[PDB]
Amino acid sequence: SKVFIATANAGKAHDADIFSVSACNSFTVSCSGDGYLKVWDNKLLDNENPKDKSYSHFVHKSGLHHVDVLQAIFELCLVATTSFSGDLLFYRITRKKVIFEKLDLLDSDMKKHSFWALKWGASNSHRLVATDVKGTTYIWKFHPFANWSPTLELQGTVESPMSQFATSVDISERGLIATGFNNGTVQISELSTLRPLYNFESQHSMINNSNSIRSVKFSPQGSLLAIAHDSNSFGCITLYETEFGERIGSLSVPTEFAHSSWVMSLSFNDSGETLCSAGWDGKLRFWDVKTKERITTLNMHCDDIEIEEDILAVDEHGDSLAEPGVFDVKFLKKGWRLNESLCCVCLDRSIRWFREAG
Amino acid sequence: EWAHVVFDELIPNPARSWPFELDTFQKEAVYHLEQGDSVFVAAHTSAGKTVVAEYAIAMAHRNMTKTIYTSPIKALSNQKFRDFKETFDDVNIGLITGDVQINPDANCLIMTTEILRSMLYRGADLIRDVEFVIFDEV
Amino acid sequence: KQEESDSIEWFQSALRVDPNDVESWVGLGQAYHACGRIEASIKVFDKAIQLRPSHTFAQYFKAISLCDVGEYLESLDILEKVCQEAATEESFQIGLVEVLMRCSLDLYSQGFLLKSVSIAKDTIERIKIIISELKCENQQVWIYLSQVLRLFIWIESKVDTLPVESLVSIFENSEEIDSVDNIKIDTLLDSTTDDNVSIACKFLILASKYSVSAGTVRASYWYNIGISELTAFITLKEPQYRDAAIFAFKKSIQLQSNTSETWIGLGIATMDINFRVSQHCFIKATALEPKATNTWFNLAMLGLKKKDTEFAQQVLNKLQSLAPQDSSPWLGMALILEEQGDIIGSSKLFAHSFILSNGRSKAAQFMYAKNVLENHINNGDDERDIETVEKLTTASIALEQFFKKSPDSQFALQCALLTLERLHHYENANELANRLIGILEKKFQDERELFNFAIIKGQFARIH
Amino acid sequence: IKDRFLRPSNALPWSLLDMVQDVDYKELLKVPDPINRTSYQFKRTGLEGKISGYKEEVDLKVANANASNSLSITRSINHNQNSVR
Repeated sequence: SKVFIATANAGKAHDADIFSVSACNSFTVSCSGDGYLKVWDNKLLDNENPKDKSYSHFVHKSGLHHVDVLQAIFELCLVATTSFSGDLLFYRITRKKVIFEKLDLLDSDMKKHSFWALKWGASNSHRLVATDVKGTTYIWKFHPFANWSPTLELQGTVESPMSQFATSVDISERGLIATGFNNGTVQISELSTLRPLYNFESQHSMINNSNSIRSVKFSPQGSLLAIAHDSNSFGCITLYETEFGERIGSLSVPTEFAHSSWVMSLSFNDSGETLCSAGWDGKLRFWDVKTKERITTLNMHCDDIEIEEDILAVDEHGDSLAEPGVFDVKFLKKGWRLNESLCCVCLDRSIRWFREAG
Repeated sequence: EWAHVVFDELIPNPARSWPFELDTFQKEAVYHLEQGDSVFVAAHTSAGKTVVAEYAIAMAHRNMTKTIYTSPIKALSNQKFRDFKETFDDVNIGLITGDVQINPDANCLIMTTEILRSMLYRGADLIRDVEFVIFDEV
Repeated sequence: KQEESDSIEWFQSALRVDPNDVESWVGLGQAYHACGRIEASIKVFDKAIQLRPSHTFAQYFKAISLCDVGEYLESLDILEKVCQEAATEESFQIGLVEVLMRCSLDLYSQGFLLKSVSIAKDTIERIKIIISELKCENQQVWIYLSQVLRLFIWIESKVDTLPVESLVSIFENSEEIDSVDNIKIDTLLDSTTDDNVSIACKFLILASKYSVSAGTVRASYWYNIGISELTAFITLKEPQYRDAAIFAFKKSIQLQSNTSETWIGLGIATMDINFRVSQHCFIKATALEPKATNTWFNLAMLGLKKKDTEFAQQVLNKLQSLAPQDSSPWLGMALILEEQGDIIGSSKLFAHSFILSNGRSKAAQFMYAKNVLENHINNGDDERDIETVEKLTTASIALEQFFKKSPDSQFALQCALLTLERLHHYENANELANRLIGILEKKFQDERELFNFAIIKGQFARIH
Repeated sequence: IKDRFLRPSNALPWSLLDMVQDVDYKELLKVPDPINRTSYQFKRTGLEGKISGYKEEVDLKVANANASNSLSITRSINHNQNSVR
């Protein structure tokens, strides 16, 4: 958890900003503002260009900003994504080309809502959670069989504690749901009952309204919750304890703040001992959960691309992309791609993969 | 409190086996290690002094204790790490340097002598379970 | 014969002939644990359990050895399963109680103040089950009960979750000092109009006194009684507990005068009556155990109590040269400098003490918050200054952590209201101001009380 | 112009706050910890070497020995401290 080596790379992957990424055992899927959905095969060989093993599908003219993938053993592989207009779209992945099957799982009354965020909950029935621009969270149960015959069953909704924009959502393996809002408030509710449990506000001050939750994550053990939020042009991370709902501390570094510009995404490793954060300042930082101390830092440059023709030094307006901000980051379990792995997407329209030494 | 200057029935349960046959000095080192004593080996390079180290690592692994390998050259730690990780199976290998830590909770840790001296002066808890310490390039 | 370093070779030799001998594995792991090789012992006990999954002593030993490296979840799971399997052996029950107590103490140390109280209640429940149903009793269980009963006094915001019924059941199921402190089960809860902190302190005293079996155990028994009475006297501030502590400490010193903690306790006990005897006791304690830095801090604070600034400064300089990682010397230096008249150095030392404390001292948090508030009231600042806002935020967090342990503190509540009104945090200010207004209303007929009430009401109107 | 120059607010700025705001030695000490001087000793009976019972006895080993005041290998372990360095 201290040495990371670059493994594979791909430049100019999309025609617009790559807003999110997700991964499973078989492949890595990314979305972008051009409206396409791309699949990157995880099982590669030596010195094989990742753009050779890639499959794209057009989804919506408006563009996409959220994506998630569900893989479970009959083998089903589902993808759910959200578009800029506010639609919720489900696709089934089948393999040696890749086949995209559009699924119509939402009824007519459920197609009038504008969705922002989404997340899959795998069985340990599978569940789907989503947030609304009005500040509501919806809970679904997914039934694949009745023979292939998928149905989505609505379980209930959770209203906003105060209404504000719901920006992020997560679900734990012990049956908890966390929702983040645009004023810095986080609500935690019970999965089996749909009744809220805790409600804590993480703002340094309320003099100005530039506080907003950007990411909420549950520990792999499920006993911890990490929150990334804004502090008027700074990025902050705070750790909470989910069994009783009390503040533990904060992650900070000289630059009371974790990042210099903004913290976009969070991610835990398999054991829940290390946390990684992605910053608008163009850095990845790794933290020790028990000691609350920084471990390592990675720097992003436009010159990291292996192929020199795919290096995007400037955008269409002439602004420099020498140190581009990171949109999203993801940990990959062992054996998906010996040791763990990591993936991230940046402002230079690149997708990058890393490997842990050991 | 003294120093002394110096097979199938003597050691019927060896902790490691090799395709070839060990030389006399290798057998003597293995036998005296099994009896429970310390050993000083002085031989030409590429005569097979790494067999003694490998046998010590395997023997400590059997007892469920730890081994530390040290050298005074900082450019040999990485080579030794790679070589030991290639040689051994079911035995973990780690590497400790000034900044990086790889597999801290391993069975065989590789470092330099200055790191070990700092650990000894600072009372590191790692030494609680260490049974053998190997000094190379004396 | 209890010479465990000599049996390691024999157990290894026995295992070299028959690698499937479970009893040899258990013996070898027990020898490693006795010699200070905890991780190797854990590996050996895991191997023994793998060979025979029905072995209960291997599981008990593995859980006990896992408790020694700070892995309480796995150890508690193993011990709960073992106690559910064989529920008639007292050894497993006492082991479970010990692991629960140690887990709660570690959680308190690491800042998880809310989980520690629940684990303390669970430990009390297990102790009650043991004492009542299993009809067993030894010194260890009472020692554990006394150790775990202090978390209800330290975390005073959760003292209302004290299991009084289980405690009276445990004490009812089971003379020289009873005339000094007058603590008796027959007349413990009789007196009304007292908080739960007093009840917890009395239960701690009773638990210390009930732990009865070359005269080392008797001396330790009297020392524990003295320490419990000292804690009760410090918390409640009543004369009758100081005399009981002095009695117990004198008896323990008579039984064995070679121990340093007894002299430390005796010095703390008489620290207000006679400073010469306290100084003598602290000096003897330093002589007996010279690698202890708390005696030097006690002596420096005693010097500060009688207004001897230079003596305290010299002792604190020595202490800083001896234990830099501690936060107490920095707090003492900051107090001396603040009394002298320096402002910048006092602020720097208070900040260093607060940072070094890492949430383990209430005094550090309170002093840091007071200093930050005192430097930024009429200093001519603007909301656009990032550093001032961050200082105020840190002070607010420190005061919240302080209130988790010692609520109903008037000065801390006033400082918290002053900071919150300036950070625009009005709901927390409303709650804290309601608490403070209730406190001041209960506390009141004088003149300064009315003026303080008027000022508090003005701030409370500002909050609305 | 009206919103930027002539709109009063109910949140008091720091200037008005500056205009209107007005701002035991034994509790600094550490009481020593309790001492326990007893333990279980497990006994065996038989050639197989199975544990037959246990008794509570006195242990001949200072009581609260940690890494700050003892050099013995049997002292307590502080797992919040770095175990490698």
